[PDB]
Amino acid sequence: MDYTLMGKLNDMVNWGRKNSIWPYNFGLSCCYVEMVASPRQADLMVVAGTCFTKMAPVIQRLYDQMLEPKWVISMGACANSGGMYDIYSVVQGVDKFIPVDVYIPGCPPRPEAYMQALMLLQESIGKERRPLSWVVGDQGVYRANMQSERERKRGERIAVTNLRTPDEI
Amino acid sequence: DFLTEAHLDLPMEFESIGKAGSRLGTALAMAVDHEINMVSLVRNLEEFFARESCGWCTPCRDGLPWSVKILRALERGEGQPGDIETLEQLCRFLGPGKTFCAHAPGAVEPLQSAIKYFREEFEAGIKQPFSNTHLINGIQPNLLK
Ligand code: SF4
Ligand code: SF4
Repeated sequence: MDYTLMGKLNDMVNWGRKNSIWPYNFGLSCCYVEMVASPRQADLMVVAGTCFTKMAPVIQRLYDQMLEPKWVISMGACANSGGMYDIYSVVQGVDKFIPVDVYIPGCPPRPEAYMQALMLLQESIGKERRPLSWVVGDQGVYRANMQSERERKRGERIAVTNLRTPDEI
Repeated sequence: DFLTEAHLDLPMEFESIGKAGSRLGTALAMAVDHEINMVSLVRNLEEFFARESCGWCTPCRDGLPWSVKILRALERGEGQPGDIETLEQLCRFLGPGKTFCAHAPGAVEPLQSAIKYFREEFEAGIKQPFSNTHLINGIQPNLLK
């Protein structure tokens, strides 16, 4: 598959990063209290809430405090795009200033949506290429251009015919 | 307007027939026997009046056919509650001044008088519960009180 910028141990390192992920959950707004370590020790940042302009610098600072490798999950419509708050005091999306690895729609998403985010990120790390050491090899990261989750799940979603009528619990 | 047996002693003048809730008109009276159902007679009258509308103004053109359809339902025994009140509102709102010419007040004069005097036939027409909505499967209806 395509990537954007001796082999078994690379897979072992990817596996070690995959099943050992320490998140730093950012509070921000209602997405956090739905979905419920120092930033130096954490390697995944979960941004769950509105990026207010007064505390976008706080988000960027605590992102820069984290160390390589670092991944970002953006939970909810606010962190994805600004959501319903396209207003003067809101930054329209986390990805305006820090790079995002997984996006989770919802307002708020379910906790199981966060768990699915963790799986998606887990194979995202599992088939990525990162340098072994600072002196040996190519010092560049290679994220995998994965097939989109809506392209993969297209056939089963379109094949849906009938749903339960909304007059019941 | 229809008049009863008690009005038969009225002199055929404009003022006396006007004071009784009718008008002298052409002074060519028509007698109705007991074998004639008033709902069928008024249905015939309104069918004539609705198809002889000139189509210019809304209340005659579009409310006389509504009275025709209500009277057809009452004649077939398929009347529903609110039909007599709809007829009375049609009679009130097609009176002198509401329509462009005098065709529609003359149309609603017999319906007025037939409901006023022989109301029991009109209420005998009502046999079905009121409904103009069918059920939509996934939508619970707003059950009005
Ligand atoms: S996406 Fe919705 S639930 Fe989440 S922080 Fe924004 S307003 Fe709150
Ligand atoms: S009331 Fe007179 S003007 Fe109005 S549509 Fe009827 S016939 Fe025509």
